[PDB]
Amino acid sequence: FGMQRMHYRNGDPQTPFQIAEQQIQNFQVANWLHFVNYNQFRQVVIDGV
Amino acid sequence: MDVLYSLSKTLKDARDKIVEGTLYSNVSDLIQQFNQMIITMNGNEFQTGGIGNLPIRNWNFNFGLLGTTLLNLDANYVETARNTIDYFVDFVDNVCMDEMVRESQRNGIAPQSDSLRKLSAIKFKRINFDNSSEYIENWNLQNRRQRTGFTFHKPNIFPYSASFTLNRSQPAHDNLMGTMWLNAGSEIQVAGFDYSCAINAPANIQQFEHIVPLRRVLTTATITLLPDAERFSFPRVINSADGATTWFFNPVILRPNNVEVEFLLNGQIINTYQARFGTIVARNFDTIRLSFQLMRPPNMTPAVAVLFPNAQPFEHHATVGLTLRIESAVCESVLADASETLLANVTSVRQEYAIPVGPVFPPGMNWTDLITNYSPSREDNLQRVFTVASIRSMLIK
Amino acid sequence: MDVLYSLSKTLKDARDKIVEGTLYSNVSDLIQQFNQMIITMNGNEFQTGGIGNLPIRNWNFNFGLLGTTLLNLDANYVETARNTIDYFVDFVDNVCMDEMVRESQRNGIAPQSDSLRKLSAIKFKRINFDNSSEYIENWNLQNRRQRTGFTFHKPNIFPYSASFTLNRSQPAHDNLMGTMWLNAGSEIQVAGFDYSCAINAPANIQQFEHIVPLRRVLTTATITLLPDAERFSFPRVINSADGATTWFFNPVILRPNNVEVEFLLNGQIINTYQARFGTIVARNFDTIRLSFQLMRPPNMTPAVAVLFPNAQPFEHHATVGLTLRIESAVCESVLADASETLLANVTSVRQEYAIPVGPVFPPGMNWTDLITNYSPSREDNLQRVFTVASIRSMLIK
Amino acid sequence: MDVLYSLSKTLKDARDKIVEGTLYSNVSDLIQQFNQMIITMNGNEFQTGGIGNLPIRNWNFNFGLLGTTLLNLDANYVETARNTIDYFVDFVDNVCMDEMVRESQRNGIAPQSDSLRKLSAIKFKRINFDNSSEYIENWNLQNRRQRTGFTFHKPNIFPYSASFTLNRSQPAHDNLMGTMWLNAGSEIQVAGFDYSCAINAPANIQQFEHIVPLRRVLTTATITLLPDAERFSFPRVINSADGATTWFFNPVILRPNNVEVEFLLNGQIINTYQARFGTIVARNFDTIRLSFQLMRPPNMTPAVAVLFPNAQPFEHHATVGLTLRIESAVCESVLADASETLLANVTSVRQEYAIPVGPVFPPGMNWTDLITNYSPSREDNLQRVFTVASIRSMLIK
Ligand SMILES: [Zn+2]
Repeated sequence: FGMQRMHYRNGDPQTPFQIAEQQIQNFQVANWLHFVNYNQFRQVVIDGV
Repeated sequence: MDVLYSLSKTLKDARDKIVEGTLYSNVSDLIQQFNQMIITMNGNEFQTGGIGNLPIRNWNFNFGLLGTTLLNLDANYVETARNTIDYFVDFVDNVCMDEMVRESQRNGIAPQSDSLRKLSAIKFKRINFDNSSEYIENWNLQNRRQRTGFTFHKPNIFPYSASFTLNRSQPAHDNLMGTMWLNAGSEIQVAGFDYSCAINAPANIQQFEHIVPLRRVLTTATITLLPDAERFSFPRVINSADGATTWFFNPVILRPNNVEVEFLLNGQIINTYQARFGTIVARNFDTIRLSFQLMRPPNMTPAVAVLFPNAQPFEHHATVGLTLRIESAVCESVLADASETLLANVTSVRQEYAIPVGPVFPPGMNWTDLITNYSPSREDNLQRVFTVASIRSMLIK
Repeated sequence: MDVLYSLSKTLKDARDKIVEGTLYSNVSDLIQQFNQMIITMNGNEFQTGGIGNLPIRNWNFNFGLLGTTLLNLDANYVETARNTIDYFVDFVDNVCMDEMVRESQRNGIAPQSDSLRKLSAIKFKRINFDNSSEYIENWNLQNRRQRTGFTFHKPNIFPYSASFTLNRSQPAHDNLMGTMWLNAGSEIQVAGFDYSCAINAPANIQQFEHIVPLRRVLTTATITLLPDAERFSFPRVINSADGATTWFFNPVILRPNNVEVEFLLNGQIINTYQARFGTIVARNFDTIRLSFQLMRPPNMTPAVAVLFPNAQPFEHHATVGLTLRIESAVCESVLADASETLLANVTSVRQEYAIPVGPVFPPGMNWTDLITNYSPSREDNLQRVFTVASIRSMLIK
Repeated sequence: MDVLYSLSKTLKDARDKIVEGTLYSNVSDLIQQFNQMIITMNGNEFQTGGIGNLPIRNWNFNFGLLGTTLLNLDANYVETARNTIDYFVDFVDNVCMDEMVRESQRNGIAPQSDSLRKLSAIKFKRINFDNSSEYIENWNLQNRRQRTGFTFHKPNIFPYSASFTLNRSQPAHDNLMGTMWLNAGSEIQVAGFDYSCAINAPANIQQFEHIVPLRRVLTTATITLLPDAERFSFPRVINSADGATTWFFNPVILRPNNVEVEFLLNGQIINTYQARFGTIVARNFDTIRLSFQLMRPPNMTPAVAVLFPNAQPFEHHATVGLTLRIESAVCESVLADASETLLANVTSVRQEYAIPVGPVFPPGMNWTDLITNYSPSREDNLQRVFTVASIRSMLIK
């Protein structure tokens, strides 16, 4: 999208995916970026464990 | 109580903020609170109702968390959110109707229903959210004993008291003297009458006085003070003090000479107003003293001089009135007024489910009998039930 | 409609939150929504106006995004934000004036202007934001057919109807009997009069009755019920029923014996009040039935006994009144009241641009003729135009 | 002024949002603003009070930043937050009481206290936060000279003016003609009377007229227009114009024939209403012209024909009234009304500390004398002091 190189400071509380989710105008690319941003496990208890 | 307001505030915001197509950053801080709420409320069972015709309902919470992975909220997320929100809204509706219906003489500020006594633990303390409404702010400030203020538009501080007083009377009831008044809602209409029009009073001046004690101390009150009380200005027949006979009252209206309106706090004159009408202000008071007087007009045209003879038959009776209407006032205790509907919600819940008369509140929730004897235990019960009514009025429209 | 409220909510917040010197974390979630709004609205053209004297304006959106790189917002960012906000505020002002001016008999709840029909697509659905105001909440709840409630302070539920009824009359008009009333705004003032003062009625008691049907079902209403209706308590001359002759009315006021105020819903007595004045509550009703009666006083002083002879010439006519004032009420349909200014905004837009009378609304937006015949199509049009008026009242002061 | 609202908005939110057990993401954007506030306010000293009995207090700010990282806010964080918030709330309370008490004839819109003149620097500009209340929004819009609107419920636009006018009079005072009126709060009650009941007027019609000029231009006003002014409908004795003698007024009430209510802006008829009562609307006006007329009834029953002879002794005087009550209106300038308590707060602060009468405001803050001569310098002072009163009413209940 012809954007800046994004000088990204080491120690930013947000990962580069987590600000590419808000800098980018497209839906599709940014929708997949937001799946990756807050992708995590479900903490489940099946069969005691 | 704090967690009940927190449940209702999150459910209100999650009906408002979680909509179809909205951006995730608009709701990114609400979904975390709603997930904390789901995590806290799972595994717990509740039981609401059981008094009057309010039915016993059992509540079991087994819900999955909401997703945190969308960029724009699609309709799947909105529909599963609407399901979880509708179940929690039904739960908090029945908890609020279970709490407004109960009362206690011993300590009314404590929760009385089983569900709100169960929610008052520290296990449920992580539900807690912002406390931004006026009633929950004054709840949290009076839970630490600080000064509060409820802002009322036309507060119902006066009990209904329509009566009179005869300073001069006889069984003929043809030469009377004294005051009449109507105290209703936020309005005092007073009228002192003399049948002789001060024809034998010293200096042709008859002094009237009307002292209204309040039940709670009002603060920063805007008050419309007008002369010429309109209700006591037309002819009427009135029963006597013992209710035996009736007497006739045919008023002609003089203007009130030498109006002195004093606003007493603990017997000390805080504000005073001498012959000033229109809008007045009273900064701190719990007693209103109206001191107006009737002066016989020394110059009268022949149309006026036939009204007031020196002899006994007075077919036209001199009458002097005032009107005092509290438009808005800040009171530390809870009241009812013309703006909120909280008393209406409390009475609607207590009358819909056919609730027996308990130890504290008057039968039928008579506000006149509730503000006539406004005890501090009844004050605590009224504040608690009004706070729960405000919570339910946030959720249930 | 949802996206129009969303545009106005973001423009209101971006006038409020985006100020000079404020921290970026205070506005970090608003700038993303405003950038989503700019990204959605670019490339689209709109056309507002074209009815009456409302001018046709063409709208083209070509704006750059706002910066997301400041720590404290400096005045450059505030000035470019104020430019973009002023253009969008002018756009939404003209869209709201284009929508409040139009109406349809067929389906009034649908958008009528071309701009709001264009905004009702899913391309514009990502504009959407929180729906927190009362009118957009009730819009979204009635778009899914759930229960709503608008809280009104003194609602204009009664059409203006000042008239009377003669239960006993003759062309001499010297021995009359019947009721008179004033239904205006939220206030009913009724007064039954008898010229004979029940001198030939059975048990010296004349029964009066006054039934007021409502147009929409009010819920949880606080009502000030006072005796002694003040307007019908002074002498007046009144035209007859056919308007031919006039008759004289010289009232003296008795108190209302045996007041029974009933609140009917579908003919069933929901609430009843027997000889209780002051503030009352009516939880659910659409008909108000006032049943007061005039009783001749059995004991009268000589000042009273000369008023009511047994013979024909009655120079003093017995009159008994009540006053019923709905202070606040929750109604499912839209109304007008003394608190909001939405009807005033609708009439100001329709009168400023010289708009022809359409098929639904009365000529000149007569609220008396609008609440006299309050059809459901007119209800849908009124709710839609009041919602758009609330949106414009958020943006335009 | 902007930073004072910002201090109060953060302290209000930090009493609301920072509670025990709440999630950190709910308060993650507020703690950064509160830390920016602490960082800005450290090292600075202030001095409040020094006029009247308002005591001189010195303020020194040396606080540690809220940087501890929590997931759920525990009670340690809540207690240290409550300490810092209570000190800042006491500071902003005394700054607001120092600003509402002062005034200037030269430029009243500027800050007058030393503390608010010190807060008006760009060092304190990073305190700034959202400006969402109505008074600070209209402050920021009038600081850039754009259109504003304050929405009032029953505005006190009319000064108290109870008087009359005798178009036909003589020292006998037995054949009088003219108007009487009461302008009070938001209510005009006018009544034109003729003693002859137009028995010698041309076509038995007497034209009355009553023109009320306003001080500020009201916009989009809902107005209840009723006939039959209730206050001027009972018999009374009234002093003359020079106050020498008194004259008697025994009214019987005809209905108002040919009511024409016109709403004038700069002499141009904006809205007009011909014989329409109930709720009316007036979109833009600063003069209200009521033109009603008394018509003698051509057909009268024998009970009416004895009231109005052709000769001189008129014991029953024809009287025709109207009532006009502005329920709600949008005004560009500040006013007082029955909804807010800001004038009550200003008068309470000025009367509590025994403040001398300055150059601008009337002695004792007489609102009748303030709206009688409502100069633009007094308008600027009143708007500034009402804005500071709104800020203190956010913090102090
Ligand atoms: Zn009101």
